[PDB]
Amino acid sequence: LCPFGEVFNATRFASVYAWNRKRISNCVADYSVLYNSASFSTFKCYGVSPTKLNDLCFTNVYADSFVIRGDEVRQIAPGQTGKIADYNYKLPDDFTGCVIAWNSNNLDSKVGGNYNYLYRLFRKSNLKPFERDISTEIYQAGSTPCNGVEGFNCYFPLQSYGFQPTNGVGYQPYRVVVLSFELLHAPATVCGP
Amino acid sequence: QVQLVQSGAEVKKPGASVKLSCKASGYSFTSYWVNWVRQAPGQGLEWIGMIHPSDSETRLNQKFKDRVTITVDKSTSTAYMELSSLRSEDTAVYYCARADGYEWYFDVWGRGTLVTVSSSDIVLTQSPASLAVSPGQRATITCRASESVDSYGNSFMHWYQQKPGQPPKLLIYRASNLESGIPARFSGSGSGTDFTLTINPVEANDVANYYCQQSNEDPWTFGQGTKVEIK
Ligand SMILES: *[C@@H]1O[C@H](CO)[C@@H](O)[C@H](O)[C@H]1NC(C)=O
Repeated sequence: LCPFGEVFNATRFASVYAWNRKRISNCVADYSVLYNSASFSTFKCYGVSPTKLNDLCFTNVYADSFVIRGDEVRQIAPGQTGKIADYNYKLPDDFTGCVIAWNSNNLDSKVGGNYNYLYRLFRKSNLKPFERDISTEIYQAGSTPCNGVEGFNCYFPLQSYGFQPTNGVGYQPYRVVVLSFELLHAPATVCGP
Repeated sequence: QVQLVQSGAEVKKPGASVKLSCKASGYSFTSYWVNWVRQAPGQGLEWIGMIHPSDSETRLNQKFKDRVTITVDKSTSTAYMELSSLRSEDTAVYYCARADGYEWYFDVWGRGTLVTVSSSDIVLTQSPASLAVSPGQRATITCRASESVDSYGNSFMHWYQQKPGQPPKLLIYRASNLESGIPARFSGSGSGTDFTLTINPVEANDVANYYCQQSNEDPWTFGQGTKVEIK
């Protein structure tokens, strides 16, 4: 009953810098449908087991979704660093929830390159957990002011992946869903079977 | 040349099976989706499904889930589509068509296979049904969609042209982009749910049918078509 299909089977995904978040409530979730479903190359839960999830009830589940390089999936984890964790999507050190990813080369690559998926390459400080930065201000990497115009040491902060289907698997696009589980005073509406 | 060579026409009894084939050449078979799109008399263009030959990943129109199986043979660069329990409303032209991931407009079209059987989704609405224009005038066709076909800074609305005994031909992709090889008198605009195709100035060779098609959400859907004549 929980519309996980809306998230996992969306036609297109957000760029990692502008990651999407769906709030899930008032429904029944069969997480076993997700885990014992093939072709997830990553399904790692922290603080909970996938099969214990069917026994728990939560007030709210949050599903964050975005696309990254295959090489970057390991950054969607507590305690990791790199351009994605630092500038785009940061999981806290003490994350409770699940990280699910799968190869999306067929959906998100094309010959000549799919340039619609972006990531933040430059930022003055690290994001911290669950912060979302969608600004596109010119990044001033040197000491000369940029006047909002790209130039030497004056960078557009977002760079394209340019996914091509003949890329190596580490340079192929992966779709990622991050589940966060909230238990508040309000009665729990997201339960397993 | 880049082409999709389709199997010949078949005549089937009701309840029988039909397995079409679509052989590709000139490009990297495993780098593109192969779609099946039928032109049914009275119903029009409907997308059946698609398969990516790199790993045979499929995506079916739920209207067809229980009757169609799609398959590929990479060594022969051939896509197959088998539609079962054939009914008289299955009689149609069956095109195979190429599409990029993330885009899913159709830039290369097979000839088509006529199959004859003896004895929710985004709905696209074009107007006018027929338009008469003299050469040198600016012709305008309209396409309206059930919901928005915009997504992530793009409008996934595309325009095609069809002439007799000839598959559709891509003219515009993502609302306003002239497909390479198409003359500059073809023009596209719009956003959200309302889109316009413009031919200016019309030529005697622009007499054809024109269809819009959205690829914002599953399944892909076509409009019912607009005819442009000359007067
Ligand atoms: C996505 O669609 C596939 C195929 O239709 C299905 O097997 C899967 O359960 C769906 N994912 C969901 C519902 O999370």
